Amino acid sequence: DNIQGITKPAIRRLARRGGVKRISGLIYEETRGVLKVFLENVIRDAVTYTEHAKRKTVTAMDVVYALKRQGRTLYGFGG
Amino acid sequence: NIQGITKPAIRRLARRGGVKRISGLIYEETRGVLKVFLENVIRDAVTYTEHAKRKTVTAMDVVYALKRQGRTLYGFGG
Amino acid sequence: YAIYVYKVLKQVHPDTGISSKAMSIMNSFVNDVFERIAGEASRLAHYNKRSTITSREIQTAVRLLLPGELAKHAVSEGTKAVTKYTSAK
Amino acid sequence: IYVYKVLKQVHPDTGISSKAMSIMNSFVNDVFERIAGEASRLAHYNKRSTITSREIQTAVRLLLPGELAKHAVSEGTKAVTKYTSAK
Amino acid sequence: VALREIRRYQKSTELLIRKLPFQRLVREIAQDFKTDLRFQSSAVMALQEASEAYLVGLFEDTNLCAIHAKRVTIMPKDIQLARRIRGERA
Amino acid sequence: YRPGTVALREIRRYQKSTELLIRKLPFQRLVREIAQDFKTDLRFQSSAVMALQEASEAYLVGLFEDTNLCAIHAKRVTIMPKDIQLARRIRGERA
Amino acid sequence: AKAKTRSSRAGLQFPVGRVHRLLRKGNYAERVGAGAPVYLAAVLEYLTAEILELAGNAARDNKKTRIIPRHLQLAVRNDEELNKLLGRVTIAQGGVLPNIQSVLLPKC
Amino acid sequence: AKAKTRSSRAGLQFPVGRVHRLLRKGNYAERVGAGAPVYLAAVLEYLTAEILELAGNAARDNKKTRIIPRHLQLAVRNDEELNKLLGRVTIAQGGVLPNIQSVLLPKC
DNA sequence: GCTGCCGGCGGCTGGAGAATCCCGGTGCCGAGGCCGCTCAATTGGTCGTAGACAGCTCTAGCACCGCTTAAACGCACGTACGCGCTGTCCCCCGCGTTTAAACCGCCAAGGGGATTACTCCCTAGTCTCCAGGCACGTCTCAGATATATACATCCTG
DNA sequence: CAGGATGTATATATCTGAGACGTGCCTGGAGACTAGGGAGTAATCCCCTTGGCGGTTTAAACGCGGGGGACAGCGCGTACGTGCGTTTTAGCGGTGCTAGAGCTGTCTACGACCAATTGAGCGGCCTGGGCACCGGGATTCTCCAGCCGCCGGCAGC
Repeated sequence: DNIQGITKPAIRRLARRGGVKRISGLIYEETRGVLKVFLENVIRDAVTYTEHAKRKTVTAMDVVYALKRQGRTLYGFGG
Repeated sequence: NIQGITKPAIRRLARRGGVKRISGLIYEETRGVLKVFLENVIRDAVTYTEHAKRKTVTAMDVVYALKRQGRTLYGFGG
Repeated sequence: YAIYVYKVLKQVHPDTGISSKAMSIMNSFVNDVFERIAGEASRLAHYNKRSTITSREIQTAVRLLLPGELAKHAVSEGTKAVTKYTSAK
Repeated sequence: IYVYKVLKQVHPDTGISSKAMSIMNSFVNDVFERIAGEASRLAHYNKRSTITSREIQTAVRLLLPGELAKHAVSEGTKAVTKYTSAK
Repeated sequence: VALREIRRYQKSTELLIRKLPFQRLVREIAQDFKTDLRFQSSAVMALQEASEAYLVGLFEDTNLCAIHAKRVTIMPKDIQLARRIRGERA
Repeated sequence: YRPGTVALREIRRYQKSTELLIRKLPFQRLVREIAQDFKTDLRFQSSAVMALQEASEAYLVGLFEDTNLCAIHAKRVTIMPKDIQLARRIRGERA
Repeated sequence: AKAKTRSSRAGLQFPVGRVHRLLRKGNYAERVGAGAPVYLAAVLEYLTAEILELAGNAARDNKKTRIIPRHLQLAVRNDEELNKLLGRVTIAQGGVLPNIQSVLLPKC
Repeated sequence: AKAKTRSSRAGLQFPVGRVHRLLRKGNYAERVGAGAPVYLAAVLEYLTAEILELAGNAARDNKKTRIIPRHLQLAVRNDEELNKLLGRVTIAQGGVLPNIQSVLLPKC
């Protein structure tokens, strides 16, 4: 019971950054769902990279590597 | 040669897409998109052919160009 | 890869053939998949600062690209094949 | 050092931060890979065995969109001729 | 009859644009990059069918957007919106 | 203030800033909880945590302007779930 | 002594030697192991067998004795996971899956 | 004697030798020519100079001496030709371009 | 009250253009035997990546409480949604017809591709010394606060 | 339809201090200085397949004209998301604290590399016959518009 830790004003602030004028109440869970699908998609590759490296710590290199593998490469983390 | 894309051609293409009704302004927008996609492939196609010093656009070069764009083609070699 | 695929049909569908266009299409398919797997395996072999591609790199590659059921069937047949390879020299 | 000299050669009175330079380093590394792999694939495409200026030129024309590409080709040409003029 | 045609073309596979006009358009657009160019035949049909697949995908996306817009007709604004979302025009 | 005026003020206020929107500890807890399902007894680096954080922010921001385009096309000012799944479907992740 | 192919010892119908040659002059790595070509041949064999069975099912469904790239399109697009694996790949002479939106249908 | 670096003779501020070593050890091709690393260093210098100059002008326009990733994003996203190159790339602490659809503003 | 009366109402009937099947003849062309060559399996040896053991050690999760700031709950309300009536004018849908693609055949030749003698360019081998990474070490001018004024709203008359 | 009071923003004065910018040290890798031998380079010739030409003929696009229904506009019910006040509840953090996982150096060993022989897998090239193609005609398959018995108001009393 932790996914609900993404509070409503946080989603409201994020959407206002997106630039919405009015916000419904049914999107707060669908945004969470897309969030978890994003994260498990990233961390499955992140964990399997470490497993191939046969270590027990996940560094920024593995996560940025997997993010670039999906075609969402991110700068600023020693790529 | 742009007008060679006749109105029944886009009509049957849209029917294959799954549309029910068609207005009167999709026609030239579609032709422009068609032309843009064509040039986007002819550019790297002629680039590939010029790189190899040849004068004939082989199917291999165009399937390579489609793969570079991100849309692979099956049937013409590989 | 024509003859191997024809033996594949004859070991799956003894009474079904294949057209030439399908032959070329699936030949391009196998070439594309081979290139993808080999590229990922070479990338990993350089990525972990090694110089020899082994079965472990290929295993990680297949576990990495093919999603879901194909992953474990592929790894299972890979292990069984390499085991029968090494057991019978 | 090289990015710092590049900054000094254009903006001698403008500094940079720490993370904003790691961004530049990652960008340069990414573009290096994106061009080197492309040039290698062109070299292997014609069953070749050497990588020369022609394959990299074609990769540059392929990657850089338009005006940046034509700017790059001229500077690369003059840069390679000053090398060939005096080894 | 429109739904009849919808049933009709959705089962077939052959191309839906005349070969010679498409070849003429390809040569007309390719003469600008280089003059005195020769085109291999199979490349022409490859490009044609790739363009057909791209265009039919665009049509299906636009139709989906239009039916989302509680309308039965498709208009250019729907196509521009679909292109914007797919990340091609901008 | 008239309704929506505070919304405009917040829109202009927050699009200029660049800092994160989700508290670090809940996101770290979520990442750790998700990581248990693949392999327990792991160890995480904070760098990876903020990398995941900013990637999530970027994707959600992406999805929100796509939802905004869907909403404006829908002759509406509000945002509805049909728009969010429409944006997800057109891009093709959920295809 | 009498020679025999590597595939016969490996119980495979894919060319171990050809895959090894492709890896060797493939520029991928300086050196390669011995089980890597066998693993690659095995996974290629499994994928080809599954795809050819999926095509054959449809071919016998349409009362035909040979596979047509149209049947390949049906087999690929009718399996959601295989569609995910082959989403961006376009098939020559493949057409499109039949589909009609509900509202477009009449009232009854 | 009298050792001279290749960068000086090439009129560049880039380690051409380092790029040559990277090409040699990167498993891109069996053999590597001579002018390819020089061309690569030259194009890299051009693109990084343009990027850094745009970032510096953005920082000066924001009345600030140093350079931060926010100015980097403002400079990158404001050039469409640059935007297409960096369309699929996100930058740490970059923010977004401030924009509002014309509809949601009041009547006057 | 109760007669007609009237328009719909759906329920049914049957004629209407459309889609499907199999017979029957006719081809076009995947599947199979043959030759030999070309590359792949076998021996035999080397020497160098890669695995182990053995250390060092930097570092990430625990806990702990003081503060506080944002999150949750409630609450008028007015604005934005959703639905219904409506007035068209703008696509659909046959018809004559006017037209252009497709087959069909015969050529010339500029371009693609396989061979060949060779040459000269990057790799292979060492020595050397100088550019670049690391450990500091600062003094900055880079930030950060807290202050003071203009401004664009929503009310009033 | 023009002014006033307002919560907002804007500017600006010290603090104020972690870390870009030198400043050295030290080290390992890139340039300087030797062939070689094999990858590419013209030069050649030999196919070949492609742009081009010119009769039929034949299915397809097009402008016209009639028609009917999808859509944008306007009005009204209405209900829920928003601006705002009051808790209160969790995050920041700052302090140590602990052993675990990460890193690197050494010694050894065995497996991929490569060279020389020898044999068969298969790519090619005909070749006979086998499964799709097409035609017509009979067989169904839906789609539509009118006839009709029934029903619920509708002027009268």
